[PDB]
Amino acid sequence: SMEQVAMELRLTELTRLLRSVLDQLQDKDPARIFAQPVSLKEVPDYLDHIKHPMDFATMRKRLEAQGYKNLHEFEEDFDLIIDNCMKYNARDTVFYRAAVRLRDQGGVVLRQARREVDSIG
Repeated sequence: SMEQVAMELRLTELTRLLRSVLDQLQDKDPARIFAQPVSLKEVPDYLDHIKHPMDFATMRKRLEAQGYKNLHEFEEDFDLIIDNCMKYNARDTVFYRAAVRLRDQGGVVLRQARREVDSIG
C-alpha cells in the first residue's frame, strides 16, 4: 500500500532524527565510558546486578534496524545507560560521575528533540 510507504518514510525520518540525537548524546561522553556493553569477561557478576544492560553501540544497532517506534522507547534506552551505571557504581567513582554529567547534559538535547518530534509529527 501507499499508506505503509508514507508510514515507512516517517519511521525513516524518525530514525534520521534519532540518529542525530544519538550523536549529540554520545558527544557528551568524551571518555567513552558508555560506548560499549560492560564486558562479562571483565565483570562476570554484572547480570546478577543489572538486568537490562545498555550502551551506545547496542542503541545504535537498534536504531539502524529502525527498531525505535517513538522517542519514548529511545529515551528508555538512554535512561538505562545512566541508571544502570548509577546503581552498579558508587557515588565516589569516575563512572558514577560520568553518568551524572551525561544525564545533565543530555537533558537539553532531549528537551529539543521532544519539541521536534511533536512539531514535525
